[PDB]
Amino acid sequence: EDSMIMNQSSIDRGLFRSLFFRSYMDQEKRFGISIVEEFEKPTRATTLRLKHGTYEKLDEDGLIAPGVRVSGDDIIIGKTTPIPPYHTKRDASTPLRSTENGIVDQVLLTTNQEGLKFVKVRMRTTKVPQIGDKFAS
Amino acid sequence: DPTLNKTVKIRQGGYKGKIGIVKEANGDRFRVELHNPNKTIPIPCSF
Amino acid sequence: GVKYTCGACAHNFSLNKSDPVRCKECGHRVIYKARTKRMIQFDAR
Amino acid sequence: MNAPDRFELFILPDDVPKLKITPDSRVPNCIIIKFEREDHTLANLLREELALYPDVTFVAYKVEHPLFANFVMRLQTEEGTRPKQALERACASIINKLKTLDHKFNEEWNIKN
Amino acid sequence: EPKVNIINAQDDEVELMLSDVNLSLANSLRRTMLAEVPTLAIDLVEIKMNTSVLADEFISHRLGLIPLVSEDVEEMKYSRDCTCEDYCDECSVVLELSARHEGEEGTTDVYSSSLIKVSGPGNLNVGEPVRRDDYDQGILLCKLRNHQELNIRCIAKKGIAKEHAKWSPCSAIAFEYDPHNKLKHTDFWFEVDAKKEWPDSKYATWEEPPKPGEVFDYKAKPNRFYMTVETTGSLKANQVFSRGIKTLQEKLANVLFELENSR
Amino acid sequence: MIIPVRCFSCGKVVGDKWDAYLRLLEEGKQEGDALDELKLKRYCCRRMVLTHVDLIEKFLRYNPLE
Amino acid sequence: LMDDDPVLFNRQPSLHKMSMMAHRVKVMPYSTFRLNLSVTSPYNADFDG
RNA sequence: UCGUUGUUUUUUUCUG
Ligand SMILES: [Mg+2]
Ligand SMILES: [Zn+2]
Ligand SMILES: [Zn+2]
Ligand SMILES: [Zn+2]
Repeated sequence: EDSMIMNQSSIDRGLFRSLFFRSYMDQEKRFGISIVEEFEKPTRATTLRLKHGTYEKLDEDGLIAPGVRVSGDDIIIGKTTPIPPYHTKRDASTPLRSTENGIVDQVLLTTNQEGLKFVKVRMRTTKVPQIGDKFAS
Repeated sequence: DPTLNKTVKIRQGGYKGKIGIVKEANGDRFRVELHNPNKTIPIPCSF
Repeated sequence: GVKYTCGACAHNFSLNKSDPVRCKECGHRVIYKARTKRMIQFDAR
Repeated sequence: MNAPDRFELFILPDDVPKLKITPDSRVPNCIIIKFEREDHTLANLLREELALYPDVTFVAYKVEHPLFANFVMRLQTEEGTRPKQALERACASIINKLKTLDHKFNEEWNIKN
Repeated sequence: EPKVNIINAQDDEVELMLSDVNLSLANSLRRTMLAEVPTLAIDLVEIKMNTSVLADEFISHRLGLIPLVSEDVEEMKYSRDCTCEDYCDECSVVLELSARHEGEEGTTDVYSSSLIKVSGPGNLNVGEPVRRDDYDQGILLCKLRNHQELNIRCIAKKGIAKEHAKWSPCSAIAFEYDPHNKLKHTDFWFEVDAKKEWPDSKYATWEEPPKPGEVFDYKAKPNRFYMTVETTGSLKANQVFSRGIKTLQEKLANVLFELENSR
Repeated sequence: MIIPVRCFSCGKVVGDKWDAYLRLLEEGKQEGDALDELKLKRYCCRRMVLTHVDLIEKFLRYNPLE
Repeated sequence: LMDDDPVLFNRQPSLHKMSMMAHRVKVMPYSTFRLNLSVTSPYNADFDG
């Protein structure tokens, strides 16, 4: 009933094996001339409502360096928004999708149209053909 | 246990000689994700 | 202390999170974080 | 994600024996062998040998499910011999056959080169 | 009783005739050769630095597949069960490669040859990547342009093809018997006739054709198999043959030991 | 993208044969002849040398980041 | 969810009451539900995705 | 020191 048996050794030799690229986009948001949003690693004491994941892979500058490994529920970007009135900072992180895993490949950092810091993260991983996949002649 | 989130290797078992990082350390059984595949595995604190 | 790289000149440098985000040598406006020093492994499978 | 490890196919875990034997009550002098970490490569070879013996009444096996690497072998010899004796006899005979084949092939290759 | 008759031999391949043995025996031999003949291949790649246009996993995979001279691998213990914390030099071999293109032009071609054994349980003849000839550069690993560098530190281990196809020493094992179908194990699909549409096997000469008036024989059994063997070069064909035989023998010995020890 | 290492189907090494295949091609020999001289009989392999598209050289044409 | 547990099982759209029955669970590896080829008929289902 | 929360609204191209 339109289901097909594929040689396992063909897979092991890399048959139909494929790459996979995912990009995450974020930027600083200016909530005021004196009030803006910053990229950085938050501290539990100085911030509230932190994500259940872990931030350890974050750098001191608020980003994650390429060539490191990531996984689901892993905070790849640390952004903190000032709380409108210490302990006046709230998270604005960009956790990786809980159902995806890969290796951080290339981080792009620049300024948006408005001069605010502008970031992009591209994770990559390989998708091994397996049971349940789809193929068609 | 303040010894979490530090890279750890394995010495005995089926995954001997593989790198990894502790994820959960409830006690007596560490779940360290493997860097080579996209999987996590448990292993006691002795290995 | 964080290493960086440009997209045209490709000359490394670093920032202290305070310098405006531009290339120090050719003034370009695009930069990438350089590869980390930690080790990478693969099953080669 | 839910893929089974490739090293689990042949490295038998300690808690489970390589081979498990059971009796078959429905008929006399019949046993059921539960193998582990094996496939047709061994089962078929053993079956072909055991079928040739005269004192073996019923020899059979089946790879229950390919996603699990093990097979079960049903063997019943006539009352004269207990099945286990026939099994070990077959194993020894096959080992001897293989040794003879190796000797002959070594000779042939040596003269060939 | 079993007989062998090698027809054409060579370092990488063998075309032999094996007769007077159960079809099960020959087929199990083929399977064991294809599957359970331990050899040595790369099993951990650490990229200390890469700048090529190829994903790290891509290069790791390509490395995994390169054939290694695994002649004495029989003498290397399984890293899984080796007692040493981490990997000793007796449960693993370490290969290192680092090639870099320089100059604004041209394109370097990192070849398998560039791999260089660093350690290994010497003087065991294992680890060196296989080469067709003296000058054969070997496999093509990657291409590098200006200002592109590659630094990897591979690892190899002894594993069976069951775990992964990279440990397979046999390329393709031909197999056949009764080229004239005298046993009638097959019925030949045909539009007009079975003979004038079906090409004959290349061994048709080696056996007499069935006579026209001959009657079917029902007690006849397959008796002659015409199996060819090839290897990647990681092991000599004859060594592969002997090693598969040894593996089958010792597995059966293990089974017998378990049976007797059940009591 | 780059010539494969082994023939998915069987396993015979083919990767190293790409350069020789090209070389034989430049001097006018038809593809069938080139494959024959390389001793590629089982078409399970021949399909690869015959029908590989080389893309890495296209990738190189981009000035590297570094 | 251990072996032998009874679990409902449905396919959308569920035209007629045979379009959803209760099966017995048997945990297996890999990431696809598996069925006996016969019981597709009522589900009007095929393994093409 | 357990605890521990993450948008709507449309439109779109898709799957059976
Ligand atoms: Mg359908
Ligand atoms: Zn620049
Ligand atoms: Zn060791
Ligand atoms: Zn092939």
